[PDB]
Amino acid sequence: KNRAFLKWAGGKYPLLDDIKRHLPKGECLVEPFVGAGSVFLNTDFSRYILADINSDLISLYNIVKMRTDEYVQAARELFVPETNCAEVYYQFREEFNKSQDPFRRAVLFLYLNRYGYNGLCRYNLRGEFNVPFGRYKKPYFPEAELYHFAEKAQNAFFYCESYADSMARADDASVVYCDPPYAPLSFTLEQQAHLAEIAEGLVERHIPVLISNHDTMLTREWYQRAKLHVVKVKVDELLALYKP
Amino acid sequence: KNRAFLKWAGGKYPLLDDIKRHLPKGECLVEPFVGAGSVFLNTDFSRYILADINSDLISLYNIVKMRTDEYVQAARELFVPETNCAEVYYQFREEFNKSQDPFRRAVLFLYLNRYGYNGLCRYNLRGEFNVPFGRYKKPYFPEAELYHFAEKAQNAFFYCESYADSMARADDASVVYCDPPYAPLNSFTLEQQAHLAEIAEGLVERHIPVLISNHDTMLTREWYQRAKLHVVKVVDELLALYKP
Amino acid sequence: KNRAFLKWAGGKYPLLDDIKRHLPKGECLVEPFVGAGSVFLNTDFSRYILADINSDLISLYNIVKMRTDEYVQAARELFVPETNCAEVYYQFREEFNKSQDPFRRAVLFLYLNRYGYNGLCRYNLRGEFNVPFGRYKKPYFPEAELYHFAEKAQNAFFYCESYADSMARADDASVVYCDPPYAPLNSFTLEQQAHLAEIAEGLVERHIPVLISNHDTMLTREWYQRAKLHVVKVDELLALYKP
Ligand SMILES: Nc1ncnc2c1ncn2[C@@H]1O[C@H](CN(CCc2c[nH]c3ccccc23)CC[C@H](N)C(=O)O)[C@@H](O)[C@H]1O
Ligand SMILES: Nc1ncnc2c1ncn2[C@@H]1O[C@H](CN(CCc2c[nH]c3ccccc23)CC[C@H](N)C(=O)O)[C@@H](O)[C@H]1O
Ligand SMILES: Nc1ncnc2c1ncn2[C@@H]1O[C@H](CN(CCc2c[nH]c3ccccc23)CC[C@H](N)C(=O)O)[C@@H](O)[C@H]1O
Repeated sequence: KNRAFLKWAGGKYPLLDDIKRHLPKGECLVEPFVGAGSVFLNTDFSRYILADINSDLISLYNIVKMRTDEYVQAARELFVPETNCAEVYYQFREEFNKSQDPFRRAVLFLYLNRYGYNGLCRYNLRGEFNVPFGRYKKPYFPEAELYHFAEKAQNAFFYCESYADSMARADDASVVYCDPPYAPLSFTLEQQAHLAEIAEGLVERHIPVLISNHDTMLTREWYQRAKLHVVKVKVDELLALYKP
Repeated sequence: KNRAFLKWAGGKYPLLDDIKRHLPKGECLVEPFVGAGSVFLNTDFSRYILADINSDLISLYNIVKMRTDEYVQAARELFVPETNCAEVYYQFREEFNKSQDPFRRAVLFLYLNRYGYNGLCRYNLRGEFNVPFGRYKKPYFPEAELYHFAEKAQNAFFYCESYADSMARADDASVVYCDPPYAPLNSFTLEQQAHLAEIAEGLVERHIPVLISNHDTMLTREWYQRAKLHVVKVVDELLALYKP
Repeated sequence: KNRAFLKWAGGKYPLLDDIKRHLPKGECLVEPFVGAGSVFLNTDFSRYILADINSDLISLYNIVKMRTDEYVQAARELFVPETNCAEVYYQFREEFNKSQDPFRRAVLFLYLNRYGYNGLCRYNLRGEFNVPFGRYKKPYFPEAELYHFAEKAQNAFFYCESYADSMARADDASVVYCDPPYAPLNSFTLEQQAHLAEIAEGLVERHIPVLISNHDTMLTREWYQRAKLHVVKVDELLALYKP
C-alpha cells in the first residue's frame, strides 16, 4: 500500500485493488490523467508516460524528480506549526499566485495541498489558486512518500498536455489507464465521449486501455464496447476494460 | 393483480388500489398517458380510450391488438440466451433506429424495453432511441401478459395524440385517469402541468369526473387546488379527485 | 426559549444556544435579516435595530408594536374553525394580494403564515403571494407570542431596507448579527454574499463586532476568511469578527 505525497480527500485508493486485477500487462504505462499518482506508485511497469493538463502539477513533479534533496529540505520548513493558521495560509496563497519562480511555487504548492480545504486543487477565472484553509489537526509532512516518488520517477517522463496528446504517445508495448474527472451524478460531456472514441481507436491497434468513472447511463453509453466491471463501495463505480 | 408486459421500474405498479379506491365508476375509461397500461389492465370498464404521445408505443399496442400471434411468435425469438449481451443489444438498437417497418420495430421495441437500462424509454434529439444496455441477467419473456393485453384490448381504441386531444373525447358516460410525467422535486413543461389541471376543471364543470396522480409538492398543490386531495405514503404521492 | 409568532419554514431554533454563546455584548443589537425574530426574542439588549427587505414583514411588525390589542382582536377572528378549508384559504389569499390597506394586509398575512404550506413566504413574478393551502389539522393562534413580541418591540426600531443600509446604522455601542439566506450546497446572489462579509470587515475595523451564520462550505470559508470560525452540528458555521 504506497501513499501519494499529495492528498486527495476524494480518498480514492480503495479502487486500487480492482484497478490492479483488471489492468493488463506491458512494458509501459501511459496515464493521461495522472493526478496524485497512486496507480503509478503501486504498479511495476518498466517505464511510465505520465501526463496532466495542470502545468503546476507537472512542474512540481519534474522538480521532485530532478531536484529531490534541495526540494525536500526547502519544503519541510513550511510544516512547522507557526504556519498552521488562516492568516499565514492566506499569506502563502497570495505569494504563490504572485510568484514567477517555478521552485518556490512547487514548494508552496505542497503546502496548499496539505493545509487546504479537502486537499482540493482549484482555480478562479483569473487563474489564481482558489481553495481556502482546512483547519486540520496537524498536517503530516510526507517526507517518506516524497523520496519514494522521486525514486520511482527515474523510470518516468512527465508531460503537461491534454488526454488526446498523451494518448497518442502509446505504442504496441504500452498500456493506457484513464482516471478522467468524474461523470455527472472544466471537463465537458463531449470530452468524456471523445475519451471513449480514442480508446476504441487504441484497441483496434492492439493497445489495451482501462477507464474509471461513476456507474451511470451516460457512462455505460460511452463505454458500450468495453467489458464492464462494476465495483462496490456512495454509488458504485465502473471499470471499462478494452482488450484485444 | 395483472402485470403489464412492459416493465417501467419507476411508477412500477405499487399504488394501484389507492387509485382504484378513488377512481369513480362509469362506462368508459379515458387514459391520456396510458404508458405501460397498469390501470387499464386492473380495472373492468365496459370500454377504454387509451392514448399517449409516443408513436412507437401506440403502434406497438395496435399491433398487439390485431396481430396477436404473429407478434408473440416473432417476439419470442429475441428472448434466447444468444441475445443477453451488449454486442447484440447495440445491434438491435441500431436496427430499430434504422428500420422503417412498423411490425419489426415493434418487435425490437419490446426487446429494448426488457434488456435496456431500467426499462426506460428515451430518445436523443435526432429522435433515436438512446437507452444503453441494462445490467441484470435473467431475461423474462412476458407471454401471459402479452395475451392478457390483447384480450383486454378488444374493448379499446389507441390514439397517438397529446393529453388535450384525448381528454376532449371523454363524454357523460366517461371517466378520466391522468398519470402525467412527474413534477420536479424535449419534456413535459410546467405550463402543461398547469394546463392539465384546467382541462380537468372544464371536465367536472360538465359532470365528467377526473382523477390525477403526481408527487405531493408545493407546485402540485397549487395546480390541483380545486380537487379533493388525498395523500398516500410509500416521497409522498398525491391523488386529486374532481367529483361532480 | 421564547417562541416566535411566525412559523419560519417551521423554524427549529437549532443554533440558538451557540449564537448566544458567541454573540458579544453591547447596548444595541442590529439585525439586518430579522426574519421571524428568534434572536431578538431570546436576548436581553437594551435596544434593537431590526430590518428586512421584506416589506410585509416590516409593516406587520410595526403594527404589532403600535396597535397591539387592535391587532390581536382582528387577527383572532381569522382563526375560527369556519376558515380552515381550501375555499377560504384561496379567498383570503386573493383578498390579500388585492388589498391596499396595510392593517388589513397584516391580519391576512398571519392567517397565511399559519394556514399555508410549510409556512413559507413566497411571491410569484407579478409580486402576488404564491404559497398554496397547507391543509393542517388545527392551527394554533399564537396570542401569547404576539403579546410577548409587542412588549419586546417597545425597545426596538423596525426598518424595511437592504443589509447595507441597516448595517450602516451600527455604532460603537452596537453588535451586529447576520442571518442571510443560505449559501448554496429573485435570489440573494453570491455577489451579495461576498459583499456582506466585506461590510463586516469594515465594521470590525471601526470596533463594532459582527457575527454571521451560514452553512459550512468551501465558498463560505472563503468569504469569512478573516473571521474566527466555529463549526456546529449538513454542518453549520458561525463566523465571528472580534475586535
Ligand atoms: N483535458 C485534460 N487532459 C488531461 N488531464 C486533464 C484534462 N482535464 C482535466 N484534467 C486533469 O485530470 C486530473 C483529475 N484528477 C484530479 C484529482 C485531484 C484531486 N485533488 C488533486 C490535487 C492535485 C492533483 C490531483 C488532484 C482526477 C480526478 C478524479 N479522477 C475524479 O474522478 O474526480 C486533474 O489533475 C486535472 O488537471
Ligand atoms: N403531452 C403528452 N401527452 C400524452 N402523453 C405524454 C405527453 N407527454 C408525455 N407523455 C407520455 O406520458 C407517459 C409518461 N408516464 C411514464 C411511462 C413510462 C416510463 N418508462 C416507460 C417505458 C415504457 C412505457 C412507458 C414508460 C408517466 C410516468 C410517471 N408519472 C413519471 O413521471 O415517471 C409517457 O409514456 C409519455 O410518453
Ligand atoms: N437583501 C436583503 N436585505 C435584508 N433582508 C433580506 C435581504 N434578502 C432577503 N432578506 C430576508 O432574509 C430573511 C431570510 N430568513 C428566512 C425568512 C423567514 C423565515 N420565517 C419567515 C416568516 C415570514 C417571513 C420571512 C421568514 C433566514 C435565512 C435562512 N438562513 C434560510 O436561508 O432559510 C427573510 O426575511 C428575507 O426576506
